[PDB]
Amino acid sequence: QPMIYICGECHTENEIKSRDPIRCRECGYRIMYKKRTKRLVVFDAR
Amino acid sequence: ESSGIVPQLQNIVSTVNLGCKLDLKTIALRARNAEYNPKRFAAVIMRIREPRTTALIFSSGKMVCTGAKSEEQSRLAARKYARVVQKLGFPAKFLDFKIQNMVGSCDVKFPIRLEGLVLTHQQFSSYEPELFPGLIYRMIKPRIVLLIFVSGKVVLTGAKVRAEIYEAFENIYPILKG
Amino acid sequence: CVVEENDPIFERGSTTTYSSFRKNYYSKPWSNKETDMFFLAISMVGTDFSMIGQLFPHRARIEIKNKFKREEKTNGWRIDKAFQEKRPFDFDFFAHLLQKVLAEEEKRKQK
Amino acid sequence: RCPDCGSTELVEDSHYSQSQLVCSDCGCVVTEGVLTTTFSDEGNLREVTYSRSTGENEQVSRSQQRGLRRVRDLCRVLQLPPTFEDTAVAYYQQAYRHSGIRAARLQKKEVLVGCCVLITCRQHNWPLTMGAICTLLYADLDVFSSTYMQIVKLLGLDVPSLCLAELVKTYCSSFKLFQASPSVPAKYVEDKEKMLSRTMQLVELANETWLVTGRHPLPVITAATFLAWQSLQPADRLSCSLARFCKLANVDLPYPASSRLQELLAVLLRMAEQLAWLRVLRLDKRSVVKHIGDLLQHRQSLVRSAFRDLLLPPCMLKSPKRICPVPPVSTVTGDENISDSEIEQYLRTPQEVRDFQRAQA
Amino acid sequence: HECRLRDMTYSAPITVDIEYTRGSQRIIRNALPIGRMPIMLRSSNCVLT
Amino acid sequence: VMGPMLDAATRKPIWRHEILDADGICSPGEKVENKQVLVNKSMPTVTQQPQYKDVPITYKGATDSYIEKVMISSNAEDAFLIKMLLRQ
Amino acid sequence: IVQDEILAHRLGLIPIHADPRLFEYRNQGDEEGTEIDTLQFRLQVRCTRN
Ligand SMILES: [Zn+2]
Ligand SMILES: [Zn+2]
Repeated sequence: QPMIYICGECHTENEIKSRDPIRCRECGYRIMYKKRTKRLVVFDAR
Repeated sequence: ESSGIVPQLQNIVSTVNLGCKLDLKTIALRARNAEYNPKRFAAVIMRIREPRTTALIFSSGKMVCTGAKSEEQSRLAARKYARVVQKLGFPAKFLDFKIQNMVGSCDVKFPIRLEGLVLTHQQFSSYEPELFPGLIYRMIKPRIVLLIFVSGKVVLTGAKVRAEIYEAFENIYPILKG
Repeated sequence: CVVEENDPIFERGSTTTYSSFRKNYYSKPWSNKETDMFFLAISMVGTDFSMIGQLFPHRARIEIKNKFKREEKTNGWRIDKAFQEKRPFDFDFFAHLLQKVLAEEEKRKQK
Repeated sequence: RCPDCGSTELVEDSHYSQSQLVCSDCGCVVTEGVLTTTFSDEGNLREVTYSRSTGENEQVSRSQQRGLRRVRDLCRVLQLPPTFEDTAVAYYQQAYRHSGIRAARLQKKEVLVGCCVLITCRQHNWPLTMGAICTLLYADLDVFSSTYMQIVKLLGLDVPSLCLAELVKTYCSSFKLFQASPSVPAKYVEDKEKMLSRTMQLVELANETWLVTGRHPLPVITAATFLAWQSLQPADRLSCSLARFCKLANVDLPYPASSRLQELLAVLLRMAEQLAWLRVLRLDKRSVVKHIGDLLQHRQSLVRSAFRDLLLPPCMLKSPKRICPVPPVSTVTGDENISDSEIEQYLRTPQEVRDFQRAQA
Repeated sequence: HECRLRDMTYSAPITVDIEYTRGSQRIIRNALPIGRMPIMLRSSNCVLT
Repeated sequence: VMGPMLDAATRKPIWRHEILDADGICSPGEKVENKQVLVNKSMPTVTQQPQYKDVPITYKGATDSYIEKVMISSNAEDAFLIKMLLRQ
Repeated sequence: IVQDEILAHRLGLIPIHADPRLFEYRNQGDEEGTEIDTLQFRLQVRCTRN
């Protein structure tokens, strides 16, 4: 299963598997965020 | 589906006991090709006209014949050494002769990825290019330690009979080919 | 106190260093006449390296052993012929030949 | 199981800050209430380690303690994390369990410290050169390698291979061509990221072209970074030499680095011949440095074609017509011996005996 | 900010040049780390200034 | 980090592991209720086969919270630090 | 960057020009909504460089 993440400075979609050194291509920044979910979320305007 | 290549034995090592005490001083004094230095080493080095042979004779009768190319050649060399010791004036005998180790060499005639080989057989191999250029493999069905080079040459050691080295090479050939 | 007896060395970079594995041996090669007289000494004595090193002051016993092993591994017929031929041990003429070899190497260094 | 209905549907459901293992079928409370500590209770419980509570650290000799302290000192000097320190001390204790290493030489145990540190460093994919290990360990490479082989054969621990890229990055960080220092002018100063990427591409090319296999990796790394530094500005660095670069960078020049550089330049010349415009230009080992970057753009097909038209030592590529000549089998054994003439010619004559006695008197 | 995110310390490597005598031969070192000093934000050596 | 324990009856994650993603880490944008796990962490008990026991990071809260971001960093000790930013 | 709850609150504060007399109150529950008592407004904006 392709797990995708986002770099802290490049903001590029990088695919890495489990037990890998957290890194991003064309850079060396070590902050990797997770993309927002695709599931439907219901919010109340109250 | 044989490999088609046969190794060549370059050394045969065998220990043999004479069964009697020896006087290394007189042995070295009454011989021309005798090499012995008690302060340096306690064995007399005997060399003969066999194709290649070195005997490390000791005072307890134990002597190790090395450098031979076959078991029969090693036995002939050991018997010649025993005859020389007898002619030197000692009751030497030829008892307890058994092949202790044999070193052989072979070539596969194609390059081998040492990193791939160690990654595939780490539990049976060791690769440290910073120390020795050859990969050291230790197999059990062969009962043999092997030095494998990138050029395709493999040196095998730690066997007792030529059949062991032969089956060792036959088993390791497909692994290196694959 | 050290009165400017030594000079500071700008070595041992704090970053990293590598290995050498080869320190001291650094042997010196032989020559044709030296090989001939070495074979003569072999025929005169045998394989005992102690006497050979004693009679060879300018060459090390370890180098002599290495040369003998190389000859045994490469030129076996020469060793067989050397063992076949025999010569009684000579001391005065051997010292004269040693002096001749010293003169020859001096001339080589001059060249 | 449930004491009432016998069902095994026991679920731990906390009901308003009340941990309770309750059956999911009938709701029968099996167990309820858990005994925790409180903060003042937690503060007044003192932290005592297993090293003291279990009973160890007392059946240890002064030699083992000195070895452990040396391991810790070297780990702190190298600035390795406490996890590395713990792994190193654990491996040192495991090696000390054996008697052969226990009753060994002082140099033997020093090299044992070094090899345990090296194994701990390798187990986490961390690059550390054995040369610096020996330099900081007060030992020689020969005995170091001998004891390393002995201990690895005695133990049989996993020995991960030294990754090339990590060592490349570690050695590139050593060079001072990143910040303009008083000695090095601004012309020699080059970009860090681009030069590191170029060196990584060059060392990957060397690894794929059978240049690092069998040979020391560090000379190849030095040759690759030198070629990268020259290619980033071929104009001002056409006259600079390997020794000059090593002197400028304050780095000990490896001996085979020159040979690795020559072989890599030959490979680059082959790649240029494979390319069209370069093969028309007819470059050489001195003018291909400006097009090395272009060689690395599509090096895949170039190396493929180069292998189509194996890298082996120069001593083997000299037209080996008779590979491993078959020796004549000579199994002539006679009956049991030959004669006594050889025995007599081996025996020393009285004249030679007296001459030897006079010489060695 | 990266230090805050990664739960590490924002410090600089303390280096020194020293000279000693190993075997009565003076050996000098131009740069050797000895510690790490936590750098205050917006200081002279801070990256924010 | 273990993946979401899917229920074989409905082929969907259980109510506790509902907010977890494919990698076992809760994804941003969803709502977190009381007694729900955020990271399905499992650690070995030995320190021959390793025996992992689960120690998930449950969310203790009276009201619901929404995950804004999930940062994953790696320290020098090969340790993965995961920080989830809950908003109310 | 704006929070989801703040965005929902701002959208709720936006008036609708629909005539309320033509609609009815939604019964208790029924989140799916029916044609008589619901109105759907889609908002899809993707910002990109010019
Ligand atoms: Zn990035
Ligand atoms: Zn029940």
